[PDB]
Amino acid sequence: AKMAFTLADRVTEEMLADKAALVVEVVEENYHAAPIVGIAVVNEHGRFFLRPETALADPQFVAWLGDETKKKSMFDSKRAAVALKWKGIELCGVSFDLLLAAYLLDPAQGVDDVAAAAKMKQYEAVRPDEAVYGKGAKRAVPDEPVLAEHLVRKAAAIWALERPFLDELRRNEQDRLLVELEQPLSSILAEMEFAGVKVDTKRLEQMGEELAEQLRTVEQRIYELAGQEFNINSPKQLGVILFEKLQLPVLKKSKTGYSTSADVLEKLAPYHEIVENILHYRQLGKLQSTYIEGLLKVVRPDTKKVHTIFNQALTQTGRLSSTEPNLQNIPIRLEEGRKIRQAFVPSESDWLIFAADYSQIELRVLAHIAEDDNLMEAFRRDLDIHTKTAMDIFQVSEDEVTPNMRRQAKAVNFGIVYGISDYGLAQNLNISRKEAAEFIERYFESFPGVKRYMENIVQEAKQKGYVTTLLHRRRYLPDITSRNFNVRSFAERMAMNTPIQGSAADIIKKAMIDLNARLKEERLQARLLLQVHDELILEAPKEEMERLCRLVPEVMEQAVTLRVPLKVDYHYGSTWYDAK
DNA sequence: GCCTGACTCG
DNA sequence: CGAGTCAGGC
Ligand SMILES: OC[C@H]1O[C@@](CO)(O[C@H]2O[C@H](CO)[C@@H](O)[C@H](O)[C@H]2O)[C@@H](O)[C@@H]1O
Repeated sequence: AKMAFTLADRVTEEMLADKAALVVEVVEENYHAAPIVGIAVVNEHGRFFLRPETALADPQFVAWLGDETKKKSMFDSKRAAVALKWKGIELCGVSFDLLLAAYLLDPAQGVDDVAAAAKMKQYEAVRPDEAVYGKGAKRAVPDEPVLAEHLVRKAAAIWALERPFLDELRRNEQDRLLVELEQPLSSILAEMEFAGVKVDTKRLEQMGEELAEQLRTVEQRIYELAGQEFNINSPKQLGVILFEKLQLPVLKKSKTGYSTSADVLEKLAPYHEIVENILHYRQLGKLQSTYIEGLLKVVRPDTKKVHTIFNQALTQTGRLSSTEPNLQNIPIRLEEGRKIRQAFVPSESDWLIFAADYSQIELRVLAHIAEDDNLMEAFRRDLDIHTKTAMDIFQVSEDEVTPNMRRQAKAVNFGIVYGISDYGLAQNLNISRKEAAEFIERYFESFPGVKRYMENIVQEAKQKGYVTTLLHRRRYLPDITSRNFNVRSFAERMAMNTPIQGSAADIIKKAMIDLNARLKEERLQARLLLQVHDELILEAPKEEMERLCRLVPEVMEQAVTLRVPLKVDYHYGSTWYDAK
């Protein structure tokens, strides 16, 4: 059954109402330098479909888009705006992003189109996108008539659904979160994505040749030791060589076969020389295949930059995600791997790279919400939390605490943050469940408030059906009452874990809002590039480094006021590698 | 076209 | 506990 709409051949003064539901269709998954297949407006005067060539040539339309005084309602506006920036066009005045409104209501729904968002309010008038454009190889843009109806139907939805969603967000006390946090942050992400991060490709290609060389050296050693050749990247194949051919012990079996995960390979090391080499191989293979090669083919030959997409509405906790490529997971922990970060340089000559990161933010978040006295005091004095923890559970003095002790006390801390599993803590520290429990038991004695919180958060999450972060983000946990022990336990952990991970998310996001404003006031050329959950990265002129040092941490540290101080450590340098 | 297994970062 | 990317197997 048709929907009435005008397939325009020219822009009109009634298409430019000061409030409209706007659709700008980008079908490309990666919207950087990707085409715009159609436009559609819906407002008090009617519904119109515009062809991009027509719309995006006209001053009145292009002016309306950019006009902040004209209000747009959209679904996934960041997509559009970033896409428009690649054509030299500002998209402003967007005052309601439906995708964001759905994500806040229930992160679990996996809302990723207008239909998905729509179904949530018993609106079935619009088809899903996967339905219209197909999937994979046969994926295609249909003929104008089919397309035009669809775009209008989404616009129609967005128009119809705005008020209803905003009503709910209100009821939840999430109206401010959407309007004053998630929506603005979206603008900033759009600037960060479009800005991109400059890559020194020749550096990487050099590293490529080096890594390649060592691989052939290492791999060849394996065939020598293995007594034959085989595909080392094949789990099944390797398993045959190790567990059958060389007769090593089977310490763990994966669901489909044998586990060759590093943790296992470590224990097998003493038995045969080959195990150590496979480990060396994997890290060398990983750096090469993913971080050197995978990185190279996602650089635009024009800008010589990498432009990631930050998925803002995907995570269950309120965190961000990074894709094509994921810049949130570039190796740091191991030095050989870390040097890859050398290929990440400033955009403009005589500029530097700046990094600002929170110190133990998740644990600071815990002290506040949990109201543990021993935790707050520790942080108020700015102690090393892992040593302190270590001191309390072993009943020792700093002098007594040894590196192994700190490593363990740390595990408990990350465990305590990640929900509490003896299985997990034992698996992690390589010990018996009965042990991990004695640790956890002694922990709760050291921090009775942190215990009390874990109890209450599970009980509230049961009584309410969800848990809320510091800003009023939400995660529904229906398996909290499940009769299955395992299923119930996972939700239990999430119950405890989510207000931490999400509140840490909330703060960094708030920081960014404040950070942008400040950068604007000071008229600094310093710009945000990346965010990695607990840290931000900028690039500014060498001349600005001294003011940033005073500004960036303060704004981060002042984002919110907790019962403990926030602590921001910073670093700058020529390359990303040198920001540390 | 998906799933798996291993490994990368917070 | 969150995420994402590659190879191989199917
Ligand atoms: O543009 C990000 C936005 O798009 C969604 C779909 O609504 O995800 C699509 O695009 C992502 C980035 O290109 C892909 O990772 C994903 O596969 C694709 O569905 C949302 O998830 C996201 O908020």
